[PDB]
Amino acid sequence: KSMINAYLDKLDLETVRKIH
Repeated sequence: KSMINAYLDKLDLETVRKIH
């Protein structure tokens, strides 16, 4: 988890939680 950890953090936080 060098490059993959940081990529998926912002992918899921913004798909299902951008406004709320």
